[PDB]
Amino acid sequence: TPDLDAIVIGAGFGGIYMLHKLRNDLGLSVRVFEKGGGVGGTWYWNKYPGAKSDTEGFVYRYSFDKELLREYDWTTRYLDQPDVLAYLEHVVERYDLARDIQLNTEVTDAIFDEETELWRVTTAGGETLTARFLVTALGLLSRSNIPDIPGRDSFAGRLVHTNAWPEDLDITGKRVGVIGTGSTGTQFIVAAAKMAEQLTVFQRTPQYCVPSGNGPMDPDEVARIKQNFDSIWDQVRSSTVAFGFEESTVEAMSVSESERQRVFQQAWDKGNGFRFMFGTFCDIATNPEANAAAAAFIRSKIAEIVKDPETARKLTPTDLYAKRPLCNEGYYETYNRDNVSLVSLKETPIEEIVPQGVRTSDGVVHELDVLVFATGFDAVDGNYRAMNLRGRDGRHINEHWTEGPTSYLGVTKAGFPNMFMILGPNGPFTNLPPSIEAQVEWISDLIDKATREGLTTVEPTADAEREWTETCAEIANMTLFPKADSWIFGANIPGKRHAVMFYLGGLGNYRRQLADVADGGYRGFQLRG
Ligand SMILES: Cc1cc2nc3c(=O)[nH]c(=O)nc-3n(C[C@H](O)[C@H](O)[C@H](O)COP(=O)(O)OP(=O)(O)OC[C@H]3O[C@@H](n4cnc5c(N)ncnc54)[C@H](O)[C@@H]3O)c2cc1C
Ligand SMILES: Nc1ncnc2c1ncn2[C@@H]1O[C@H](COP(=O)(O)OP(=O)(O)OC[C@H]2OC[C@H](O)[C@@H]2O)[C@@H](O)[C@H]1OP(=O)(O)O
Repeated sequence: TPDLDAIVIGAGFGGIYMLHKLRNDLGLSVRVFEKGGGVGGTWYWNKYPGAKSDTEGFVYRYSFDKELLREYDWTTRYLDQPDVLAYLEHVVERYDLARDIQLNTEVTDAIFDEETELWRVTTAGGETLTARFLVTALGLLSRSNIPDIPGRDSFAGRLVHTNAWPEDLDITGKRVGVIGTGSTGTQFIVAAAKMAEQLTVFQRTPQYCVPSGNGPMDPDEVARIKQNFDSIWDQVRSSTVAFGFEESTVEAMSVSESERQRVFQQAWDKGNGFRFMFGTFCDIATNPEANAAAAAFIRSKIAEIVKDPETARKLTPTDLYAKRPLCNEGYYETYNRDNVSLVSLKETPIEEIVPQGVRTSDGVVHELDVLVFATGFDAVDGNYRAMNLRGRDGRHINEHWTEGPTSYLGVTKAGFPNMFMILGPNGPFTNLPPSIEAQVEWISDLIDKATREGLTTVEPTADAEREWTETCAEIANMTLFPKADSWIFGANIPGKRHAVMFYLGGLGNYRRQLADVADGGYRGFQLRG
């Protein structure tokens, strides 16, 4: 007999909903462990100025509770961090979840016992307990990556990663530097430039940013959207990227040059990064000719916006438009401010961090009070590999992942019976809340089957998992995404394996795969009583 039916790790969107399903809906005994001092995941940790959703707020929320969709108000087109956090706190209150979420608790070990067919979890505080089922909602974008830049530990001021931003830090009137220009670093830059006495941006790789279109919502428009949420969510769950817009079915090069310009400009004016990539034409990320056209449009905007042509040049990417789409309010415009400087680390790399700042290879010591690492995450697999997570035969998860992280269907793992993953390796690449929902709901159904039928283990086969790897690789190779150097394929961290880590088929196809597996008697699973 285990201590609990189930243990959930993580109290982000994922673990919150998992706890609700397993405790409230199924009536199991459940505990969540979260290493943070508060619930919210991303939206707890990322307290930096400018932190916000790039999913439009209307669909950056749960959908499973229709009354909550009716009731809950948003007032800005995108949601700032404190607003997403307050939403998640409200959900935890609504479903009486806080009583079974244990904060400040890092799980350091999770070990399957093949004799009792139970999981044993160990906390950093030195406690252990057992459960029948283990759900890891560890986050795809949660394990901070802080590069080992020479001299980093000598810096005498406030040195922080964005995912560890301290609530008390006020950068107003300070000399601030930021390393990194992905989604985090760019939205930070926009906010920080308005506060800092001087902002220095250390940019290794410029990205193709488009407008977000953010601003206030008309409350009459929020009421209309609420009235139409059924249809809105149907469209979301059937789409590829789940961002709440209709995805184009038109090949970019099938129209005239003027029509292509007009479509790109309409999207630019409407805002949203995924809208630019997938709402314009159907083949931006698959057809190099189409991709070139999209990239050219954005470069031409950069050239129009940025007044200093050297600064414009340094901001202008020349690689494939196939990193995760970025958007912001007034990003390129920020570089027209007198108090913002841009350092191209291609041209003048960092030589050394020093007590007073950062020294680049031109010998210039950039003096800083605050140095901000917007350097991203050990994405997807980082918190799995960090854990002492062992399955059958006492084998660590790392022994299974020597050519990249793997799963069956994004949510289970061969050799790890009764372990379910929320946004594990090789799952969907979308607006994440509705993918989380698909996964939580699927996992809930399988766990309930186990309960009703008296199953002691559920596990995927090694063949099924290999087949899923091949499926993901095949889909990924039909796209330009593998040729974009970013965190999505592991390439961002030195020594990390370059490998497919997402199913790139989209949410609608992903939901069908899950459904087809379940309706076919859990094709690929060994179910034992
Ligand atoms: C700044 C930022 C903005 C983003 N904006 C968007 C957006 O607009 N749209 C979108 O679709 N996605 C966005 N994302 C991705 C975002 O993480 C997801 O949308 C969603 O918040 C993921 O929820 P989750 O529960 O899967 O993971 P997370 O919110 O990452 O939560 C996982 C939690 O697990 C905890 N944890 C991990 N390991 C352990 C352990 N061993 N023991 C105990 N606790 C542990 C972590 O502390 C963390 O709190 C963004 C990410 C960032 C960083
Ligand atoms: N050693 C070193 N030196 C200099 N610069 C470095 C270094 N390591 C990383 N970086 C840069 O930091 C940035 C990290 O971006 P990203 O991984 O997208 O992380 P984000 O947090 O912005 O976004 C991740 C996701 O969170 C939410 C949403 O899905 C986002 O995509 C990027 O500009 C990197 O440049 P590089 O040269 O490109 O590697």
